[PDB]
Amino acid sequence: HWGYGKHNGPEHWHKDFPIAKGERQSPVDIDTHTAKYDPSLKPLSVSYDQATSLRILNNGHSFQVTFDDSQDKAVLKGGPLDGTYRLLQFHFHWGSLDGQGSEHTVDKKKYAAELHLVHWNTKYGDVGKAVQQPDGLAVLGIFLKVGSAKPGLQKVVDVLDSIKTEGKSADFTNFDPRGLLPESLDYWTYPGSLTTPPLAECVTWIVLKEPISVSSEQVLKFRKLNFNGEGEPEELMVDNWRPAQPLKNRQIKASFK
Ligand SMILES: NCC(=O)N(CCc1ccc(S(N)(=O)=O)cc1)Cc1ccco1
Ligand SMILES: [Zn+2]
Repeated sequence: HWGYGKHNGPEHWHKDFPIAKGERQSPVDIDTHTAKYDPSLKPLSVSYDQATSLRILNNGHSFQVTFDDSQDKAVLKGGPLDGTYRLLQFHFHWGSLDGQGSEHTVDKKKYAAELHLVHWNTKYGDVGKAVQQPDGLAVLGIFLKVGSAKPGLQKVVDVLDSIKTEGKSADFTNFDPRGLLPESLDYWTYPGSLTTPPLAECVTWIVLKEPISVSSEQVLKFRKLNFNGEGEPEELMVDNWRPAQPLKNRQIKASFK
């Protein structure tokens, strides 16, 4: 029922998911002058060399690449995190125009899109258990700006015509998510939530400061996807982002000076 339109979009979600008005909701605006450098944070450890992608799919709110998370292959550790978090999937949020599309903002600036690499804390055994814990998930967020192409994204872009509508999926093996990462792992971190229903407050957010550049042709392909399933009125999958939510009693920490 929920979506991103006038009658079912983010301002309506609280009726079915009252935690939408909770104390640690995401995304947020990152005020760069108020985020404090935390010298106690450790460097992130992004260990993706053994990642095993499985499928790419249109779920009616984004498109997602899924990974085999039945053992410790692709893992996120360090930074603000305690323990080992396994990569489950990545997906994107994007706009109808290059100025909008990210969920997090930086000094109120919106990027054209935002990549979310979703990981779960192995101490909880499965993702369903992890989403019920305040430290169950860690999402690595990466901003996309429009400029030069990202070569490591092209394999994704070229397969989107095969998953145009909700429900569609395709084999998507041997995709290397390291090709989506910027040079720097400098980041901001804060405790938050899933940005789509059920909006569970189970996420340690790690948002990289350095955006990746993608080309206009690449993001234009994102915007040809459909929210609807095959054989329904065509509603372009654009502006599938939740706006910034109140920071409330939280501090955003920076890994860098
Ligand atoms: N298998 C369950 C599952 O994965 N869900 C979606 C997970 C989800 C992951 C990441 C983000 S995001 N955009 O914050 O990165 C938003 C939602 C549904 C759910 C959550 C809790 C219970 O059910
Ligand atoms: Zn997301």
